[PDB]
Amino acid sequence: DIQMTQSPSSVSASVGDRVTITCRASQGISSWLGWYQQKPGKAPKLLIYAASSLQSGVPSRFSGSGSGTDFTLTISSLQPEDFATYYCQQANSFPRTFGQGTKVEIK
Amino acid sequence: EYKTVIPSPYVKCCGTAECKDKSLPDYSCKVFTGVYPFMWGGAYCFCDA
Amino acid sequence: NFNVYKATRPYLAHCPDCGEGHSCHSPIALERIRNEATDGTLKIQVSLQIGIKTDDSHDWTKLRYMDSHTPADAERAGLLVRTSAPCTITGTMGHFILARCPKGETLTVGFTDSRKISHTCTHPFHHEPPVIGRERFHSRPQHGKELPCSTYVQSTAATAEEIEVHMPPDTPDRTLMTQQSGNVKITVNGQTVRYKCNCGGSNEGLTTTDKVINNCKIDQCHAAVTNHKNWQYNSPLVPRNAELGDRKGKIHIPFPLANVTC
Amino acid sequence: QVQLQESGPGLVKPSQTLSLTCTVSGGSISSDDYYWTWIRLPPGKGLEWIGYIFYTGGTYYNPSLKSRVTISLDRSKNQFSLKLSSVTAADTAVYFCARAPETYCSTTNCYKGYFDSWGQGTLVTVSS
Amino acid sequence: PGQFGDIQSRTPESKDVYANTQLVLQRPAAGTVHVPYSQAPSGFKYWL
Repeated sequence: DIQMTQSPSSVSASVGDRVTITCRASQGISSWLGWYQQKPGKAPKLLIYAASSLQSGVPSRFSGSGSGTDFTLTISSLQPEDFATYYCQQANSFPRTFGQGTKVEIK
Repeated sequence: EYKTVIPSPYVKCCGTAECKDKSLPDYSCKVFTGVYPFMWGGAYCFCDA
Repeated sequence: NFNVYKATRPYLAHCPDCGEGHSCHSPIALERIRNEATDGTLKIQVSLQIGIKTDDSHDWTKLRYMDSHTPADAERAGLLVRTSAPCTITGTMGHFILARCPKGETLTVGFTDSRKISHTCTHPFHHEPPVIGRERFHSRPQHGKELPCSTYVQSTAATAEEIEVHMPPDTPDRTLMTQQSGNVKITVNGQTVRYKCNCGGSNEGLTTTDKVINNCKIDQCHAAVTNHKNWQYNSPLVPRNAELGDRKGKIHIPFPLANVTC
Repeated sequence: QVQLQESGPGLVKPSQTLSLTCTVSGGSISSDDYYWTWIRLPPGKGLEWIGYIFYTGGTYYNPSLKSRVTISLDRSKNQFSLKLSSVTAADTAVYFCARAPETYCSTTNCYKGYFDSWGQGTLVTVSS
Repeated sequence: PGQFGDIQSRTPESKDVYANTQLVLQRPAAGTVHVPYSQAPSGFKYWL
């Protein structure tokens, strides 16, 4: 099975700052990685697909990057509604698993 | 009277085979190309040439 | 004795005429026919084994044959041989049949399966027994003369003629793969399988459990079964598993010749 | 638009059967272009994928839990349900039912392999 | 190749055999596994 990890485990930043989270996989997954945002009391919601493109209807402030084994999630400017939990997930070879996640809090 | 002995054929896919000489009476060897054998469950080897 | 048959298995082979004028792959197939005796007795070789059950116990009323990936049992009462008119069966052991039959130009064999299905295979042949003496006759007379002659003996003793057994090759089977909406699935049913696909990634391995391949369509993969524990005769109708064969054992041919009078 | 809502009590006794029925709203499981998945999140742990099922009945599972987990189909009720036998005290967690599409893509860019729709979930209590 | 004396030996217990029959291998048919050949029939049977 493909082993996944995220960094950092926690995010603390003020309004308007840039937040970057990296996802590392133990096996090559090429372009198969996504990003999910989880609100308190709700299920994670996918916002980034194909590891570079952003979901339709999502504000343009969200973006993704990385290739091969390390992938980086980039948000242009932090907003009050962006303080949630974020995960990564691969889609290359079965079984498909999830990352450990990261919690974002107001600095 | 006499008897003839024929051992099983050797099928090699995606490659070329060869044979050596022997001292047995009336010995013969030959190599053919372009074969695509079948069995009861489907084709034998993946290569089509 | 039947101890020599403990580790062997039946097999499938090609037959030129399936009964309707087309070719088929059949569980009963013909090898060479020997007609060396001067009295007109024939010796036949087949691909099934007579007298032995699936657990290697002796039983005169049973025969075993090869189904898809597994042997099974059947009854002897359905075995028949004919060359135009029907023949008469005189003795059986393992792969071999001894019979007497009228003159003709064809030869057919058949039997009845475990699900009420019949099978047959036919070959061309020329049968004409030789003539002994200065007269041609059709049946045995009551008053006559005696002349030297030859025959086959109903004996199961060890003989000096032997045939060999080797390891089987890999067996392809298409039905293992299944298609489900964009990906290909593999079913095993408790065996070793060997697969190779030419799609992106060049995945190859040797699995024993179910697997799934992502974005790799059918018409691009292959499957076979590769873990075997029994030995098989090296028929000229089946391909060799390796460049140099690995000999494991041998079994003997019964029913030798002797001198008699007729 | 398809949305997922579930049914079934989140209270079960140990070593008994835990069942979670996830009902489809604004859709049908008769579709042949989607999977159906079950996922759990243990306390202090991320999302654990259990496997998936296909509308005909094709199944594949996670190796760890395959000895117990068994999925089924209910087309008339438009539901898919999970059954987990031999539950343990360590099985207390939050579950989610999710969906994903599958198709033959190329050029390494596609929506395939990502969960697009999610349920509401339940807080399963495995206690005497 | 087809008359009396194609196979010769010095005694029924000897191991040396001389043979002068014709044997040529031919091309296999499409879709089948087999070993076809061509050979002159036995001369001892003809004499009888």
